[PDB]
Amino acid sequence: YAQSFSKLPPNAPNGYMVKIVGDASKSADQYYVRYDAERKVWTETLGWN
Amino acid sequence: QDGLINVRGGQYGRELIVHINGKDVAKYKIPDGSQPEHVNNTDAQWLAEE
Amino acid sequence: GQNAQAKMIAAQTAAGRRQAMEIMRQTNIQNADLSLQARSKLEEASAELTSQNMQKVQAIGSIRAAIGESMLEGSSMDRIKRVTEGQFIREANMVTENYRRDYQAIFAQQLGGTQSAASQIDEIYKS
Repeated sequence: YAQSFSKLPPNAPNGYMVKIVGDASKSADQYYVRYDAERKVWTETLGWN
Repeated sequence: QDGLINVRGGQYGRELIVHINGKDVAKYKIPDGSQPEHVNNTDAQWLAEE
Repeated sequence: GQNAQAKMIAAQTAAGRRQAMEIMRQTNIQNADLSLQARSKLEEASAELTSQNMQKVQAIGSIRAAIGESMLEGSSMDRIKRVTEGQFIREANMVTENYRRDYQAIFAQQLGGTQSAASQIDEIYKS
């Protein structure tokens, strides 16, 4: 759970998953992004469970 | 289940503490910085390994 | 007073040694600040490149929407989107390269500072 989008580390394990939850009280900024080792890019993807 | 510890860099004279499950598992004191050998001590990867 | 002369000179060894140690402390600390600045620059580059990505989502989306209702399709209709996607790729390549130049400048500055500290320590030692 990382508050802001920029809080994500520049590099991470390939399968890592992080949720933004920007506001923590509104559903406007809730989405998940997973890292991509080979491309070195955080890709928005479907959430866990 | 898991977490990460992003290391932006190292600054001389500071202390690094990692608190997990109520325990200060990791404690490192970067030297003052007078010796050139402290370059490894302040290096991001060397500090992450330590 | 030979002892007085020895004490005075011993103070010079103390002056030069602590002066040299401080030269390394100041040079080593400045380098860390430059490294942190480079990291912050990388973060800023990432943020602006993400903004470029988000604009791309809407841009290529509109190209697909209009080229999708046109009723023409073909090779020219795909060349329209291909050229557009390329512009975004090149623009991001420039953000990723402006960062490389800045990091190179920081690298050169750090080497210059280290060499200056080295020369100053040689001067101190030479007495």
